Amino acid sequence: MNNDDYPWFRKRGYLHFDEPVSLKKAVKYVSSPEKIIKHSFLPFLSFEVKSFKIKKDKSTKQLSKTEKLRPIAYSSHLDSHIYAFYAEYLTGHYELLIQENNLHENILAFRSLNKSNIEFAKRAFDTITEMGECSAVALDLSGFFDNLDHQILKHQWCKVIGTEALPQDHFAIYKSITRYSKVDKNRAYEILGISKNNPKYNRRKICTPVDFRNKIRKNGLIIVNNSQKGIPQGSPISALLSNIYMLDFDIEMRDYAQERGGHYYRYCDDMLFIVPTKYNKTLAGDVAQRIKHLKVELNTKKTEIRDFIYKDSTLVANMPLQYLGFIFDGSNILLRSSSLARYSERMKRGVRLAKATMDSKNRIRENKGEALKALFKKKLYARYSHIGRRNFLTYGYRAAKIMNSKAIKRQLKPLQKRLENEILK
DNA sequence: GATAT
RNA sequence: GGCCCUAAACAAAGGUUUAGGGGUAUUGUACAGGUUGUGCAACACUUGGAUCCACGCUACUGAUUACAUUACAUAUCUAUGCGGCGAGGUUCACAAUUUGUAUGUACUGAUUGUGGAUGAGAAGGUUGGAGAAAGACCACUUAGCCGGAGGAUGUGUAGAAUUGUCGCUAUUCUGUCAUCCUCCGGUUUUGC
Ligand SMILES: [K+]
Ligand SMILES: [Mg+2]
Repeated sequence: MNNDDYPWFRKRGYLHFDEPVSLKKAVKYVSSPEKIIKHSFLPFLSFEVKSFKIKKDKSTKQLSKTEKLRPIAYSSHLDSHIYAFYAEYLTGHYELLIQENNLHENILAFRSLNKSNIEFAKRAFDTITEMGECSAVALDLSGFFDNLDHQILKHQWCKVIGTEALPQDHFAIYKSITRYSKVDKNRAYEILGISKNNPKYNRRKICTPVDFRNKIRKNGLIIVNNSQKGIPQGSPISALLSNIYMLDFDIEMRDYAQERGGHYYRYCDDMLFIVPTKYNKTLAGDVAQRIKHLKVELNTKKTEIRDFIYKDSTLVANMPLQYLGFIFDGSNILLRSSSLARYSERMKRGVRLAKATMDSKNRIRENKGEALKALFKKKLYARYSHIGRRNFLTYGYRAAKIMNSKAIKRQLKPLQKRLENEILK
């Protein structure tokens, strides 16, 4: 068989409770609804992604940093092929309801639009440019994937497929994705005696089925979502279900913005309203009142309101608007400062590791009577300078080309000499 | 490998 | 202890409890069973040509049958750019001669062959194993940025820059020029 006829099939790289399968067995298995009705779903494996925000106070320069935790849960190989196949089925029915309601340009994330974040941010900044004096209201949903109510998700799933109730294979998948069960990966590796430093060594699955049934389940390692809300982040079906859940609210928010002569955009849980200035104080309370039917809440700490006025002939914002990795002040478009900061930390760690490897092999050349060598820097230039083809600078120059910004080019210009000075440091 | 959530 | 199957009990719910069983890597050969023709063929489906013939092709079923071979998500960009040349040796363990001896044996240096490892374009540490050695394997670990203003100093449409090195490409820069110092402002804007 050929993968090109079956776009849902992807081979995945992690270890789980079962082994990777071939295209022939996946295609024969997932196409039978009786197999889906009789399937034995394995638990998800789970861990937390760690993130830090550092924010010194600008009055007295005191340290403050906050740890942020994102719970992540990923499914087994055969389960991941079942979810990908049914997400492929649900996407075609979802896109027809997108085209019916003219929502094609409002809903941005997780759709195969052949567009990136640069084009979405460019479209938002061109709307403010055409609209003139206006306000941008930015809203964020609080705990989006963890707070989806299961009955609302079931009702939205029946409308997309167009039935009164879910069929049996769809209902089995809905049961597995809502009342899900998960096993903590570190506890499983501790109990089974698997090294956290090298797990794929002389094994192709985490354990035997006897070892699963005796050591995993009887030790209490399976934790079941018995609350009435939440779906796991890390399944192949979850992002589509997050788009399906929000559809009627997207229709209502497009109508609300269009009544007032404005525009509406949503990228996952990130929402942008571009409205005339007289509505900008009411808007967050109107959106907080109409989203209570979805049982999800706005994160009121993350609300940002910006205002654009003409100063001379140039449109000027009172503070710059951040949107999808870019900064816009009314005329100029810049990259986020945190993306350039992240590039700087990655570059410095790479150069420091290259110097450590240089020192390590120079000791060996001294021991065996060979002449010392300098720093090899093909890989450093491929990773961290413009000669590379798949790095941060190709993204930056691509963004400077698309958005027509000399300011992005002036941001990217000192990065060559900083890499050279870090090498000479 | 790079970007957005 | 979630999930699936079987059986029972209470009843009729997209049910609860008890008891027992289970978790399909890959590619083939046997073996076992269905549906059917007249013991031993035949088996699926999209599609084409005139029920029949043919192409594509998951080829009646087998995880619950044997045997054997082979080895974090979604969307987007792109797939450490490609190709020559370094390389003579060094090290470790055996084996065969000969180098100096004692009595073929017991030592000792060097030449000659076979096998492990290694230079090559940066994946770091440890008195930790294994090992004949290994640069390999196993075990345990590993304020910053952006915008603006003032200065001080240098400098100028073809040329410059970029990997151990060369070639073919490719990308970036070129007076709102570069490095460094000072001041002001921003950073709900960092997915292990
Ligand atoms: K080369
Ligand atoms: Mg926001």
